[PDB]
Amino acid sequence: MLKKKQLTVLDLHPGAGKTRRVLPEIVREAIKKRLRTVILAPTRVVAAEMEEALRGLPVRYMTTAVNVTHSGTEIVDLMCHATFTSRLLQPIRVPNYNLNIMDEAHFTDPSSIAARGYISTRVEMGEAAAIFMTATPPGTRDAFPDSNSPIMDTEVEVPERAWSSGFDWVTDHSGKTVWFVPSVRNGNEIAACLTKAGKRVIQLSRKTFETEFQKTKNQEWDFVITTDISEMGANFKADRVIDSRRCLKPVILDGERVILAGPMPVTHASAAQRRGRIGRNPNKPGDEYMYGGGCAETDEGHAHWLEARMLLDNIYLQDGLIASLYRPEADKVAAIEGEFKLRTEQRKTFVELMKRGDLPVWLAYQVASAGITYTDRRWCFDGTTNNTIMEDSVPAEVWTKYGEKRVLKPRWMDARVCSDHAALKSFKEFAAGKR
Repeated sequence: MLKKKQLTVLDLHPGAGKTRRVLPEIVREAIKKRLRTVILAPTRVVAAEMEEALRGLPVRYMTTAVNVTHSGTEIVDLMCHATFTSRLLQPIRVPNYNLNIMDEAHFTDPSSIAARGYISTRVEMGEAAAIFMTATPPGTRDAFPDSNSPIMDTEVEVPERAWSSGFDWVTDHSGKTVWFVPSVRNGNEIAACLTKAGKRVIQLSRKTFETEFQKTKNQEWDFVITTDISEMGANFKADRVIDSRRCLKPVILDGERVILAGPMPVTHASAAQRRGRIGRNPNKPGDEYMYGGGCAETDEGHAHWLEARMLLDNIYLQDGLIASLYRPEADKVAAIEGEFKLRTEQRKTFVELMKRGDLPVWLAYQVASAGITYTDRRWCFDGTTNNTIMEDSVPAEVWTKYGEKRVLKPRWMDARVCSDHAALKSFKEFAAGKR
């Protein structure tokens, strides 16, 4: 695995020990061979788990999720996928790692796709080795991979709204269920219905995941209601997964706006990862997977792969060359390598709109490429009437940095800025000049 120009897909089934058994073997070998190594975790939660698996080995944890005093002599760095890509984009020196290990390498957030593209291009160049650890590489067509113990798979209608009857199997169960929903809002309704029926529910989503995931360890619970983020190595002591088999797909319409389409079917890889939360204990056969729809290749045309190209166009590789997407995921987008390359000052704007602004990649790009500076929020208010953002059926309003109350009507509409209450609160703060 460790030789230059190799990319290995470590595709052992979910729970086979890739993270806790195989990764520390790889790391010890890498250290013996004096390979400057990076290890990429999808989340802070996974980063902390890796610390436990790697404990005693000389690894520099480039994350505040781990409280360790470094020796200063580590040649192995560990950070999150997003942090890697972020550091590549910034005017900070990222070492040219000889060995690049991505855990949970199926993650489809734009920064993860971009990190795979950059890594795989370095490997293709003859410069580096890589290991992508995942049970479900791109284009997998098997939603029902092997597991540590047998799983009971049942196709069944799964509620996506509050229910009063007709789903007794949901609440009749006496164990612990992980339930995958397509969005925060849909999870909120299911969670409220379950709470009313006397169940203890924890909700997980990207913005809440570190904090809330701890509750699964510190409190007793009957259901975890989660979005797709729990496909990225989140482990639960559960005996059932309920899977709506649905997700939202960000779609760029006419090059001009982003909508959140669907819900629509998950990919096979997603379904396999959802299912793969259970069946993990070889002493507990008969964990249940209840699934409420089929799979489809909903990553085709999905905005994250175009956003990944926007990131990769703005990462230096060598002269004017630009990193390609990892080959098996490179047709998910119709894009021209280099089309989104920005000049130095617009690039800096683009970066800051993502990092400090917390704006979606696509929307950051629209603003930066328009020649707008990071603090100029006039665009949040000068869009067409149909870009009016609504809050409880009334136009959303903020006080501008000038002190004027205005309706939020962004020049470019990206549905991710108001996908839930939290998102809209954050965007309102942005529009107001508060970050």
